[PDB]
Amino acid sequence: MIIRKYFSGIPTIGVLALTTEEITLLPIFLDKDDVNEVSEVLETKCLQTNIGGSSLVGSLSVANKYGLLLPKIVEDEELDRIKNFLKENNLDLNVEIIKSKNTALGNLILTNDKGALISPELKDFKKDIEDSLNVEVEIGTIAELPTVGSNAVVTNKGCLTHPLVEDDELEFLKSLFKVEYIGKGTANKGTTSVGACIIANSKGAVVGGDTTGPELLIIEDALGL
Repeated sequence: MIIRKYFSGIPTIGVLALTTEEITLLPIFLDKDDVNEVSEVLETKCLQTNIGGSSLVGSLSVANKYGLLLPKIVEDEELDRIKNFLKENNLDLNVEIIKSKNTALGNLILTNDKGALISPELKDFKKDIEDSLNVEVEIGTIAELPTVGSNAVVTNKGCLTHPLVEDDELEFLKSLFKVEYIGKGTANKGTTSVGACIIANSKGAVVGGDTTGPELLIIEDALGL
């Protein structure tokens, strides 16, 4: 259920990609073998696209079963490409441009299909985020850091956080995301921003290639994989 990958040599999987239970967004530079390997382990429909001209799809965007959030820099051709892919797959999402000055939506938001956590920097966008993602949204941090999407991985089944999350915050996250599995750890040989290193859903995960055996064990347990 879990594979280790580099994307054209880059171990920071979560900056470059995002997934839901149904779709995965990937950088255009990946070859077809890498795309097929990701599609098989996550059991998703994969779209290769830029966002804002960029391959940093996981840092710039967020999605769940209900909604897809894009930054204000998304380009018309990119929006067209994404909506065409959704239409082709009969996927009806709330596609929403979050017009924040900070365009790193994927770094600032952490969501599954049951709850979402957002950086306090995005407080004035809370209603837009709630209406698109169609889940309970709360404002907060992870291990004192406002880049909650960079510092945790969440799926419908489990959640992995930054290693310095305290038990009271772990209980809050477990409740917010309505998951039965949760844990804390590193990826890519000690990186604490585990959301930058891993994409996952309830069916599988892609973890950055430098992730060690002990780390993989903790990731498996935290995500229920």
